This record gives sequence, structure tokens and C-alpha cells, in this order.
Amino acid sequence: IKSLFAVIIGGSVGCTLRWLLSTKFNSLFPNLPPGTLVVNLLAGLIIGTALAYFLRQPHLDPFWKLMITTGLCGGLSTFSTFSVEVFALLQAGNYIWALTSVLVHVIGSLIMTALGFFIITIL
Amino acid sequence: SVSSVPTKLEVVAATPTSLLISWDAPAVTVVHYVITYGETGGNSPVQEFTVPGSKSTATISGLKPGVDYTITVYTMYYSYSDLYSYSSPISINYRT
Ligand SMILES: CCCCCCCCCCO[C@@H]1O[C@H](CO)[C@@H](O[C@H]2O[C@H](CO)[C@@H](O)[C@H](O)[C@H]2O)[C@H](O)[C@H]1O
Ligand SMILES: [F-]
Ligand SMILES: [F-]
Ligand code: NA
Repeated sequence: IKSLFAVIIGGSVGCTLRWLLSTKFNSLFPNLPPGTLVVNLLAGLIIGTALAYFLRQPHLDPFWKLMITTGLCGGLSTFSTFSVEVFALLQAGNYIWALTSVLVHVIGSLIMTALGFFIITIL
Repeated sequence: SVSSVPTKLEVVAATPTSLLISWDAPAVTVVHYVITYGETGGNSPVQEFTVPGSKSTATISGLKPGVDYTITVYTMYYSYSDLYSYSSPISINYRT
């Protein structure tokens, strides 16, 4: 399948970017690891712009849409690293930063999705 | 890149049979600290207990008066690359 290649290519690029940013930046602020945050915020931004852009361009090859969303954004973002980070903070007795991480990841990612959508809609 | 080993391990108060120790946390998510202690002066069994990650002090009790003890602390900590793993220890000597 051609669709499978889109998922694997997009996914591999996103996964690689997440790996590089996380290893480079997570240890800088361990109470809310910024590499994991940045890739979730960035994936939120890209999926927002994709939301608006694909609406206006309905004849885009399903290959590029699949590579960008399921592939790149899907490989780039993570719910699992986010969760273990929170779980570790909970086990460490650091409730305030566990709660803060959940709010910043969720509220933040929704804001980035909104920004991406509304920036493109306002062009 | 970032050390997971505590720093400035020291005895902050003492009685003949107990030691209050303290250290500075390393800049990582520590789930718990493992404290070890044993007589510095031969094969004598080293004992250990854990302290929660939010604490940076611990009491060691039931020691013998006038005896040299070797005391160590290491962490069980979360990090991105290694998930849950153990740091190297930091060590001091103190005579009750
Ligand atoms: C809405 C959330 C979804 C549900 C998922 C909940 C996550 C699971 C709970 C976290 O795990 C526990 O956390 C305790 C709290 O940090 C730890 O206690 C440790 O730290 C405490 C804090 O001082 C001490 O009192 C305990 O004795 C010591 O075992 C305990 O070991 C650990 O197993
Ligand atoms: F996201
Ligand atoms: F997190
Ligand atoms: Na993912």
C-alpha cells in the first residue's frame, strides 16, 4: 500500500524529531519536560493549520494529508511520554507539577490547534 | 547530561545512637532516595531504607556509640532516556 508508506515516512520523521528534541531539552526543566511539551504544542499547531488548509483544498491527494496528520503529527506528538512524566511526578509526591503538566499540555495543545486553524482561516 | 546523584551529603545533627542527615536534591525527578549505612570498620552488614523523593533529610537510628559509620545516598529517578533507573551514590564517614 501507498498509504502505508505515507504513515511510515511521516511517522518516522515525527518520531525522529520528537526523539531529538526530547533528549536535547527534557532534562532542562524536569518538572515539565519542555521537549515533550514543544512537540505536543507543535503537532497541535500543525494539525490546526492542516484542519483549516485541507478544508479549503479538498482535492489534495489523500497521500499528503495522511503523511502530515497520521504520520508527522501522530509520530511527533505523544500521550505516552506525557503520561509517564505525570505518573513519575505523582510517585515523587509532586502533585502541583503533575496537575500543572496536565493543564499546560491539554490547554496548551488546544490553544495551538486553535491558533493554527484561525491563522489560516484569517488568511 | 544532568547528574542524578545528590550533593552535599552531611550530618546536620547527632546523638550517640542516631544521625540526622541531609543532602541537596539533584536536578531530576527523584521518586525516592535510598539511604545505606554500615560500620566502616570491617565486614559488618550494610543496611538500607528508602525516603520519599520530596524529602531531602533522613534519620538513621539504633546505631552504636563511638563507632565509625559509612553513610551513602543514591536516587531512584525518572528521566526521558532511562525511565526509572538508579544513580551512583554519594558517600560520607561519621563517628557517633
Ligand atoms: C487521576 C490520576 C490517575 C490515577 C493514577 C494514580 C497514580 C498512582 C499513584 C502514585 O503512586 C504512589 O504515589 C505515592 C505518593 O507519592 C507514593 O508514596 C510514597 O510517597 C509518599 C509521600 O510522602 C509516602 O507517604 C509513601 O509512604 C511513599 O511510598 C507511592 O509509593 C506510589 O506508589
Ligand atoms: F498536540
Ligand atoms: F508531562
Ligand atoms: Na505519537
